[PDB]
Amino acid sequence: EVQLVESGGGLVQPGGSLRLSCAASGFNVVDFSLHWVRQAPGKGLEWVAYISSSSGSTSYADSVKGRFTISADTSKNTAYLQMNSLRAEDTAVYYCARWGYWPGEPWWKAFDYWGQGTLVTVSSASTKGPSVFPLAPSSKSTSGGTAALGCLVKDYFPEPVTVSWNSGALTSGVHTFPAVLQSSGLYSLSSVVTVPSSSLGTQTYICNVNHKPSNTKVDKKVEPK
Amino acid sequence: DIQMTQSPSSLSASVGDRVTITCRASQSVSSAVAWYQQKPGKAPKLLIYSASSLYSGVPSRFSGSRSGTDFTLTISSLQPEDFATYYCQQYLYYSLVTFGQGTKVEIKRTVAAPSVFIFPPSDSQLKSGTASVVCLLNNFYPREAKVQWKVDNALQSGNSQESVTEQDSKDSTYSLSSTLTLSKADYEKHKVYACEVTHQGLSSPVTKSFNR
Amino acid sequence: DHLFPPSLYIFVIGVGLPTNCLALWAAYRQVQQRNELGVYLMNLSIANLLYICTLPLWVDYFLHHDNWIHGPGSCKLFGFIFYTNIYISIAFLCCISVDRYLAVAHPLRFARLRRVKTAVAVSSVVWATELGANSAPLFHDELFRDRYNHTFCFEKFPMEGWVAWMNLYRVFVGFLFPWALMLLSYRGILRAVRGARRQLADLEDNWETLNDNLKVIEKADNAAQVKDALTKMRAAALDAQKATDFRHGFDILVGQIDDALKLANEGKVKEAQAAAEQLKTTRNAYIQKYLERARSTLQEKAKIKRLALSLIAIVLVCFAPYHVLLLSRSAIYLGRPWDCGFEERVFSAYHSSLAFTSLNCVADPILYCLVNEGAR
Amino acid sequence: QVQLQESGGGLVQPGGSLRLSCAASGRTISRYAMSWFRQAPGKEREFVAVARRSGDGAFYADSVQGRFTVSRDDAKNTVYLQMNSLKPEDTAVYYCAIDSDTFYSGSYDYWGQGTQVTVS
Ligand SMILES: CCc1nn2c(C)cc(C)nc2c1Cc1ccc(-c2nnc(C3CCNCC3)o2)cc1
Repeated sequence: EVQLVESGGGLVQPGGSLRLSCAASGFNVVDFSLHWVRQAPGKGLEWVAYISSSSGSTSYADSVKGRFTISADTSKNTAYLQMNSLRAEDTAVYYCARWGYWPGEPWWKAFDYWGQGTLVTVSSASTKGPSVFPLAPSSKSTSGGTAALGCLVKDYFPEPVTVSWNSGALTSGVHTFPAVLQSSGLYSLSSVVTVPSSSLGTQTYICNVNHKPSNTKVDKKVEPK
Repeated sequence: DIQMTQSPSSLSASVGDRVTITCRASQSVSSAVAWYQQKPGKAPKLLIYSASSLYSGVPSRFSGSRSGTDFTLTISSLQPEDFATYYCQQYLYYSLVTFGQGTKVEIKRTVAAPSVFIFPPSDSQLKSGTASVVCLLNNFYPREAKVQWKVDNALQSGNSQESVTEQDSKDSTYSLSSTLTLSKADYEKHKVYACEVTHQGLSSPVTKSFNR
Repeated sequence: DHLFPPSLYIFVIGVGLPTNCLALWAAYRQVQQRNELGVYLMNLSIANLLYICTLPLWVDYFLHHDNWIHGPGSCKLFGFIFYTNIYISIAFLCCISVDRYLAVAHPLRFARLRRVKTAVAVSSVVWATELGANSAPLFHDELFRDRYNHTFCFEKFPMEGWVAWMNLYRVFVGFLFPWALMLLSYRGILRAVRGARRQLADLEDNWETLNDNLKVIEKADNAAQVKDALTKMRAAALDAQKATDFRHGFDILVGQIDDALKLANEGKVKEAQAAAEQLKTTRNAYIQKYLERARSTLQEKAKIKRLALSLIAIVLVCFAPYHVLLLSRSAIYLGRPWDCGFEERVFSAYHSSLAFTSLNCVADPILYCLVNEGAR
Repeated sequence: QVQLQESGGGLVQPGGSLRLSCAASGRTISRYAMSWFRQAPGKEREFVAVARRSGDGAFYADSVQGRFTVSRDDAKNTVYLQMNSLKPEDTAVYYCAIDSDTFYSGSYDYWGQGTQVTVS
């Protein structure tokens, strides 16, 4: 089957430039029209731009006029989209669509084929490592039932951080929350473990975290105070 | 441009149920409405084209109808793999393409009240500043809770962020967090800290508080 | 009451003679002009003339004589024609109605049913079957002497014998079947025609939308109006195509609308207007033909609707009272015969009903004018 | 604008049923949610069933699952509870409360007077 691969870029600075490339396989761009669709983080879908290599007509959306340019190269069978004057509202996942011509059925099928997705991050931050702080259990309150602990993670710019407990041996009652883009950049994450009260003073718990783009690997203990 | 509006923003249904979703146009388009399905971290997949016409490869339980600026999607039975997001789009002409808002389908079960925990700031953050205090809600259904922090019997605005886990596969429950981060001066200035939660499963709101 | 039969049968032996022959000649013009109603009209006219020609002897005896002045066994030969006349009349009206409903509703099934030889065969089968049905009392003169009096044949007030079931079967099968058949036919015709009107409504609306948008774009002060109107042109054109070689014209029209859309989109004004002028020729040389065809097609179905309704009305007015009274008399006899007061009251009523139902003769020619005219 | 009233109460022996009806005249019943509560031999209020807006659905608890049914019945602004099976453990004083927030946060403002049901 035909497939659309999106090979673009990531992590441009504000006001920077970028260029995406929507390679197509199987079909010929001279027979179809290529569009662009982008999805914001946890939001809906939007339309970006449109080209017709055969006719030459090109159309743009309101927010991307004068800053984006689309050119389909017949020899390379690849569309393009040049990005200029990028702001932080363009941080999204960009898809490349595929739509037929008017004679007959092809027009009535719509976006029958999409790509995979490319991620663009417009930020003015830099590489950083996390800082881990403990969440001490409460001796006075939440006593007699089940007690909970935790391991805080703060101030990391690159998104992926992985948290595990007891060197990946305890996997009952662990909740890890999504990262949140706080003001002045960077992110934050938290985790929690729930265990019976009588087991607090018998077995210790260690939270193991590590940052790949910075090589931090900081460990802290959550022993009760 | 032509707008498109989807009626149910969320939907709590069980297996074997029947579900209907409606999307409404704005300028009396022809049979030019298509329905998609997107799962977490994936491209949307086409389901119906031309108002109501099944795609080449798709399970036959999905259906659609047109009644004039009124489009409906129906499922006879919700198999466990049919829990995802759905969209509506109109494609009258190349430059005139608009999407819907999106509808999410989830699981239904018995109400469970949240369990509330608190955690005082650790020594290290108190040393280097920007103290953090965390209130946690554990294992509650449905996803309707409100956290309002309270210091010295006074409510706060700002300096609070939240995040909620997806339904856990074991029992279809949630979890929520709210971190109150403040500078050292105002944190050591005040004395009392307390947390407040609200849910449909509780009779009177419950509170957890700690002292310096 | 010696006034009702003389006068009414005078009218039937009068106005009947010259209308029926003219109807004969007219639907003969029809049968030579490749049509299927003319054969049924031939059969109807033949039966009509036969019965009206049987009438004068009857209109002779009653006016001055009171005891049957011809042979006592001669009146036996003058009830068979009456029964055959009435029931061939109902049969042929029913046949015309069902055939016309089949033609208007399902043309595919109407195929091979429009052949004239099929109609001739159906008419011959109907004639033979009715002859077989009416050959019941001619064979047995004892059955004639059952209920016909010694003279002045007026049936018998002692209705003793299998008559109570003969006449019940007559009022059930002979009246109640074709009435319901033609009722169903009329209902189907009405439903089809109403659907056709509903279908033409939106096509007319779509044409109105296209013309109004063309008028708007004819001026097109700026470039926003051009696109704004061309969007509604596109929607209306797609809807009009959905409603229905004319599809080729709609394809061309949509293509040229898209051409104008693009030309106005690049940032010009005049080229969109040039495309708009180009649109006119394909607008008024492709779709207007099918539009006119549909407009003309609706009226024939309207004609068929009113023909079916008239047929139902005639079959009601002509025959209902007599068959109803026959059913009542049979039902009264089937119970307790000690109450002869019912028969005392309904004697003249039932004679009046059976003499009244003779106007198929005078109403059958008049239905020909609701189809191709000329006989009257 | 407190208008909540309860129509029910009886000494039904095991099995049987006892229909309950909350009647209100606040006229805003067609905008937010209802809730049912019960007080058991253990001195504590417990949640029974909740009915949200039309099409939003009704949610039950772990002591009424498949035995209690809540119906909106917006015709006369009366919300209904049907109790199909009753046991000695179901003896409880029943109360009727309204949901304030339109997004179902659950801050219960107005309440009811209560009715006693001495089943079994
Ligand atoms: C069989 C029914 C019938 N056949 N028929 C035909 C074939 C042609 C015409 C024109 N009319 C008729 C009738 C009607 C019909 C109407 C009145 C009578 C009737 N009853 N008592 C009388 C008196 C009795 C005293 N002496 C004079 C007559 O006459 C009978 C019959």
